[PDB]
Amino acid sequence: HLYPGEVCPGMDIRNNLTRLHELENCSVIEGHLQILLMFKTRPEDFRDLSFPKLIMITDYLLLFRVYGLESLKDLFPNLTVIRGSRLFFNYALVIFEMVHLKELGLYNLMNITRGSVRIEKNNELCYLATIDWSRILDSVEDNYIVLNKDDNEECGDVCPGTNCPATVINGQFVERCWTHSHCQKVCPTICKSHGCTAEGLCCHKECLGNCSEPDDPTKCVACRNFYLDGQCVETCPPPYYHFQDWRCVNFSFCQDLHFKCRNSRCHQYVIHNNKCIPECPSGYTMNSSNLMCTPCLGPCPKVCQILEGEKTIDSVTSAQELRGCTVINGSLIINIRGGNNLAAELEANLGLIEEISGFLKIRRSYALVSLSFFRKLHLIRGETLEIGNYSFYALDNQNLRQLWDWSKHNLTITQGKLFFHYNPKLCLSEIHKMEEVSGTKGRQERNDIALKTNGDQASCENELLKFSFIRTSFDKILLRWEPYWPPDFRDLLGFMLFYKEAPYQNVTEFSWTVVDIDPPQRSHPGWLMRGLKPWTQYAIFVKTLVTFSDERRTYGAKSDIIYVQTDATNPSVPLDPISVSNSSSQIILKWKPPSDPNGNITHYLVYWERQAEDSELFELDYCLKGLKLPSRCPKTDSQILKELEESSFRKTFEDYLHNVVFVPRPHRPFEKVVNKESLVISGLRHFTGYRIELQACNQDSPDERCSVAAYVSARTMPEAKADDIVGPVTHEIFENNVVHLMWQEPKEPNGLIVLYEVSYRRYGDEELHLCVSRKHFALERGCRLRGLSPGNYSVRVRATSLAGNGSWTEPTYFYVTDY
Amino acid sequence: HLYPGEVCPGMDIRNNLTRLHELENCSVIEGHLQILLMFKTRPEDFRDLSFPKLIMITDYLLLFRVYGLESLKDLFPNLTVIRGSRLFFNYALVIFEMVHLKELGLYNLMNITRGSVRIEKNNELCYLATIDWSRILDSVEDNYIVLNKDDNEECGDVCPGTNCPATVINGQFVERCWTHSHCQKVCPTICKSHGCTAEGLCCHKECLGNCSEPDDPTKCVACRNFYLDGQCVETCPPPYYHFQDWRCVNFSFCQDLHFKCRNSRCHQYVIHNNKCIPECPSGYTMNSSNLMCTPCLGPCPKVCQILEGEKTIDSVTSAQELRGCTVINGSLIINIRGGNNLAAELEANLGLIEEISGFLKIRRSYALVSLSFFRKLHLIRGETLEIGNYSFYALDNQNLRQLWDWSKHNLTITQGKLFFHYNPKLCLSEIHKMEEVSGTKGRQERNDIALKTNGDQASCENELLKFSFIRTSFDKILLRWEPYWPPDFRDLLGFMLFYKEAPYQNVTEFSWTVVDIDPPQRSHPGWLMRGLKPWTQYAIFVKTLVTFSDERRTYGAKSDIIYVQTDATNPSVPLDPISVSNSSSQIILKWKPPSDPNGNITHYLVYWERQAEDSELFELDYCLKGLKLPSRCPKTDSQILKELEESSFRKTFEDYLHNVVFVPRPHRPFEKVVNKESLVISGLRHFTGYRIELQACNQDSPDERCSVAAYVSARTMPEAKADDIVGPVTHEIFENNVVHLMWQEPKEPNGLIVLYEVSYRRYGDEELHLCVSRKHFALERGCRLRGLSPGNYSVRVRATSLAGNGSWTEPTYFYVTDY
Amino acid sequence: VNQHLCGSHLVEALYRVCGERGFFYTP
Amino acid sequence: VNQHLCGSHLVEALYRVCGERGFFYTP
Amino acid sequence: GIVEQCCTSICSLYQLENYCN
Amino acid sequence: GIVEQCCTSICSLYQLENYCN
Repeated sequence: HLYPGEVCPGMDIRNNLTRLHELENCSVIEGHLQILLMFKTRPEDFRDLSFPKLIMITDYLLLFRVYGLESLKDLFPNLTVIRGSRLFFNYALVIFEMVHLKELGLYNLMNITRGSVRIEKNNELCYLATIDWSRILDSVEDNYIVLNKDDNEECGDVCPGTNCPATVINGQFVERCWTHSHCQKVCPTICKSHGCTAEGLCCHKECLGNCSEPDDPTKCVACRNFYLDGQCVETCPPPYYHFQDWRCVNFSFCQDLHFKCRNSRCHQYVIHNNKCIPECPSGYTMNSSNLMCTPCLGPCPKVCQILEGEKTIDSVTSAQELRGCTVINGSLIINIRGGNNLAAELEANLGLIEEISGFLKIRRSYALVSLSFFRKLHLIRGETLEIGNYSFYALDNQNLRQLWDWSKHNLTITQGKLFFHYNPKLCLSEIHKMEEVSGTKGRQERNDIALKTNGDQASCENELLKFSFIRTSFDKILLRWEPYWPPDFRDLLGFMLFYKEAPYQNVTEFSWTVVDIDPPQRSHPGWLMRGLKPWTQYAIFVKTLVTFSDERRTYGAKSDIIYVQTDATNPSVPLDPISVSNSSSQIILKWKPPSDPNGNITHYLVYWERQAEDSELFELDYCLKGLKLPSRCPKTDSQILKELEESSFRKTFEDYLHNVVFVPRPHRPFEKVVNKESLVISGLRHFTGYRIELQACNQDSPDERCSVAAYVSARTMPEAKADDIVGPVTHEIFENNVVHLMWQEPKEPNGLIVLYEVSYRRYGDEELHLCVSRKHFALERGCRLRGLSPGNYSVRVRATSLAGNGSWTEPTYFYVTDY
Repeated sequence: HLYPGEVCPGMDIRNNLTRLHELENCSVIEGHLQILLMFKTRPEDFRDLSFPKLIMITDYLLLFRVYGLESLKDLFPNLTVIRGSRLFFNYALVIFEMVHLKELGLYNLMNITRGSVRIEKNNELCYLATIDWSRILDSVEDNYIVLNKDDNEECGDVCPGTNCPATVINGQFVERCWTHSHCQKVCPTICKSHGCTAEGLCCHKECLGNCSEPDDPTKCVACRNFYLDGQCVETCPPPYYHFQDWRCVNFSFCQDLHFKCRNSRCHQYVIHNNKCIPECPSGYTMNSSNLMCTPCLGPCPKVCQILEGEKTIDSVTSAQELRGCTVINGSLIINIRGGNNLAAELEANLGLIEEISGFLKIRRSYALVSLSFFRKLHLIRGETLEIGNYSFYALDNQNLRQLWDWSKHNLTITQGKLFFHYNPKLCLSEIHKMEEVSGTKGRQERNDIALKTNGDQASCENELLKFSFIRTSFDKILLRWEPYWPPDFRDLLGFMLFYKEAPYQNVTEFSWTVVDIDPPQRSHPGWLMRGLKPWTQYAIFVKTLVTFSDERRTYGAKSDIIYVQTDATNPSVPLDPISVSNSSSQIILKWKPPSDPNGNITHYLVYWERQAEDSELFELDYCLKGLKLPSRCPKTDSQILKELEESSFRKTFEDYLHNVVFVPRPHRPFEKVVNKESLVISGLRHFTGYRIELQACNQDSPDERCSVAAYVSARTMPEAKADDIVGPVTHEIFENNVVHLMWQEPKEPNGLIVLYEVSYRRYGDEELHLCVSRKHFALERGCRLRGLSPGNYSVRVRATSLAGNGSWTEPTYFYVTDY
Repeated sequence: VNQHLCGSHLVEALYRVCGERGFFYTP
Repeated sequence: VNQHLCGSHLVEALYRVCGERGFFYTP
Repeated sequence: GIVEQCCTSICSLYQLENYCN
Repeated sequence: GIVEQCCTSICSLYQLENYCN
């Protein structure tokens, strides 16, 4: 059921297992557990030790260089909850340099309430890709798991498949198992956080992780909100006060703790807002008799004496030590060398402070984007200043964009100078607004706020250029914008025009093809584009190019990004057009959509035409030998400085000349295809070639705008009996035993007829064959024979076409005179 | 002859021609001439005015906005020499905004002793490309001629060609003419600078520009060194003193000038070293009676009181005002916005100064490469400091590489702090050496000398990497070098390896293909290259990649550039191998060297083999119909910062963990070609196709290392009478008038014989032809005839081969029996 | 009219403001 | 031996100098 | 200089007479 | 911290005993 045993506040284990045995009689850890610095150990030393009583840890679990430990499935076989009340460098579970360790084996951990997990430098660790952290951590992107065996090598992972559930992580499913014999337990989505039983039923609402019997507060292993007398409750009822955000205690416990802290060396506990907390917040003071902090009749802030007067903030746990502070008796150095935005936690812990006795310094915060998390920061006294008498030292902030919201936020800097350097995404406008609002306008000297380093990678020209005339055509775009001139017009070096295709709308500022334009003379500047890709939406905006100036704020001019789409045109020829002759009168067409649609393909055009048979074949005697009838980029870095220097030299010479000179005295069948990539043509002559003219054409009613067609040759299949000769064979015998054979030709054969075969044989003799070609057939009206021996003969007739050889006719009997 | 008239010291003309009339009576200008600010003028106003007396101008000529002046050929038709004693912004001839001007017309100018010419903003000016400045200016690259009609347009240039000499400027010759009617006068190279006469003869040794009679000091229009009494003298003889570096005067003239300056408002002239100079140099003081400056018995420097205590040096003329100074009572701002190195003239004018009362500032000197021109600069008092208490303010020097030579040079800075920023080619080593030598080590605070801006474009890692094992292969190079480790070994991100082909030896430092290498683990790091082009020399050097550190010097490690050449290999197949047959036994071959020699081509191989005649032709009856016999790239800027940040984050977490954990308790015929791309084949049979196997092979004695051959076939020219049948034709007549004709075949024909033709005709009858094929000829041994009518017949025989039609034989007579 | 005058524009500005009297040059 | 100890090398250095007595941790 | 008065700073009609007769 | 003594500065054998029992 619920937690038995004592509470065993968090402890530390070092150099031997002798002090590790004190975890046997407790199930909940009210603190942080660290097992670390274990060198004189062996793998057999751990198999004899196991702690199944442990259930959940309030703060975190840290493992650092514990030799001989291979898996945690025996040490902590019932751990399920890591609350993360106090973290270890914004990490709730750290596994660092765990040599001789192969797998985690924490097969009962379900939810980590707060924090993240960092696992690093374990050359023998596997089963890291076989675990789903999304089911446990709210923010899975905050994990940092590198330098293991799963990336430097290819160690095998064997999740039992014959049962481990598979879950998609990026785009594919894979089984989730803690070890080779422990599938990762997964609950149904209806059981969002309360957990499921063995058969998968949602537990009680006040339940978390796992439960014995569903829908029962008293049959759970981890109370989600609070624990009290073996029962999980929404809040502690009276007279019980919330304690450590995880359990409810009476007044006696808090009183005993407070008295013991007073009567010893500390967390002198008090009571406020129905909770026993160590120190009550600003404006309250604990009474003598009772422990409740009555509000004070005056402005008493909660001071936080910073040791050494200079505290470095680099992690969630380091920022948490300032929780509830209002007056900071020292200086803050904000330095998060991260890569993930910790703004939420920073605003949760900080932001309740009002004044800083010393200075504020923000250095190398790669992840910071805005200092708005200082919600209630107003005064910076600057009694202790950074070296060089500085009260706000911002340096090398890679992604800092805004300091505050000056429309609402107020600030006050008493003493000390400003400092800004290498904030590439922070613009000078914000810095000057801060100078004006704070009241430190006349305090900074030259080079205190750098100009060539701040905002160099931010597009904040704060001056608008408006396009006055934009025109679009087939493949070129004509642009025009209003002229711009700095106070010294010779400073204008021209314009930069940036264009890039934009399939979607939201496009960033500042690929991105660069073209230069000469400045105008003294007729808007304008520019004409060359060779655009038709039917495409582009992004256009003009950025000025002007000489740098050291004396003051530099200059500025740029145009807001616009979107323009070039028109449509004729599409390309359809790709891969093929034809198959499935039937004797049917042809099927297949083709692909054009590679360059150049718009929207509204329809297709298919054209049909018959090609007459080759008259050359009709005029050949194919009975001769040889009758094999056919069977059918950027810009150099030095160059730009070169033209800058040349222009500056010209300006300098002009200025010198003016100084020296002036002195101040005192038809074919077809059809229309509608969104079909294939076609079937009917009503075609058998075994006849057809040429297919195929067009992809994207405009029908307002005239066709579409290019040339694809030409292919398709020949229909031949009829089976087209070459079969119809009509009885007629034989004629003259006085001199001269035989002439007559028959009716196949008037509609597969294409044409080249020759005929006549085979005449006497009864019992050998078969004699004869060929009659087209010219012979026309001249003799069939077959003519000379000098026949007496007897009974059988004559067989067949035809030859382009398809092949025709069937023979029924033999006919005839006999000649013997004289 | 020499100069007549007065001397007319330089004057200025403005707003009208009224004051221009005073130039009529003088031939030499001892000063500067400026014609400028002329608006109320017309072209007809100048044709009536001309000044042919003018010869040579000492200082310079300046023209600025003189409306209505189209050509100078009338104003100054005898100007020949511009001495350039005093310049106008390092220019000896300036033509600026000369509107309404078409051509220069200065057809008598020959030599400009000192200075350069700048012509700019003349929209109507031509004939600028038709002038050779090299014949006049020692340093032609110092000219700045832009913004004219010759580049913005294509105005025609007509130099009289029928006489203007042509001279090459870059790679081509073109006529040189001042105007449409004045060719540029050119002297022979023997006349280097003394000028030539009309027919081209060298003038006197001390002549300049032009002369009347050669080899005569008294017949020259411009004395090269000095002028005296119509004679050029190498030096002024006594009692004449050199004056203005161009003429010799007596003591009376200098005395009168000195007295007049004393007795008026100045150039109080003195005499020193046989010269009448305005002010004598340091350590000398003029006496009362005589004008010679006796040396002083004490250290008296020549002070130069700078007005406003801050003088800006930007040009030769601005620096010339400090000529001869030793103590500067002010501050110097060196600011040359140029593009050409003026170090020589700065060292000539400056460099004699010893101390500077105020500060030294060098800003935006794009052309400066070394501050060594301050030859004798030792002390910088810094009484007056640049804002921010600075005594040496170096900023934005684009090409400054060396400050001084600390092996010999000494320096002293009394007060004031240093400052360095944006000197990309100046390394921190020089700055720190200056700090140590000057004695200002403990005077500068943080950010006074920037680290991320100085030397960022200079390879001065000042740490050596040595390659330990380099191996070469076919197309791969294996590299190895000694390992390198900074004090914090985690700071090493790996190495950059840069390689590029080096046809020549001298290659710059810092194309240049970039490849990354993972750092070694803790077996030298090494790296293996992939796919090099054979027989090519490459440049290899390794540059480290280390994390930036603000606290100390950044870091340093790099290897010197080495040169390695990959081995040779087999060459490629020769390109375009073409065979031409020019004779019946000769075939010529033409080819080019292979596109990839892969070494040095030492020889070539050509192979011959005949193609056998088609036996299919030998087995065909070609007398049948159908006898048509054949007649024979980089890396993303964000990504690199990303892995930098990731590595820094890992290091920071490790450091935090270590801080928290530990606590401080208290065979076939062939031949060999030798360097020939063509050859002739000898001894070939007529009509014998030859497969030409051609090899380009670059190794003969140490085994052939060369690739496959090229295949091409050619057929020889036909013989003369190969098809002609030899041997008499013999006829045989049998009892039944059967004629058999026999003849001897052409045993050696053009390839082979396909058929024979026999033509027999009776006397007065028609000619009858007959064909005899190969098989018929073999079977019947010629021609056999059946059933001949009586009469006298003539039989002609011919042969058919692959060449075509053979010659007929001599007709033979025979007669058949009549019965 | 009060505006920044540089180079050529300064030249015609000087030509408009004066030119009936001529530009001054010290003797 | 006096040299810069960082990262793991610090860990092996501590394990070499001591480990017969154990690392210190405040109670 | 005149440029330091006109191109950088602002020039009124009054002081431009200093450059004219 | 210990790292600020050893990684940045130089640590002698004497003071590493402060981190051991």
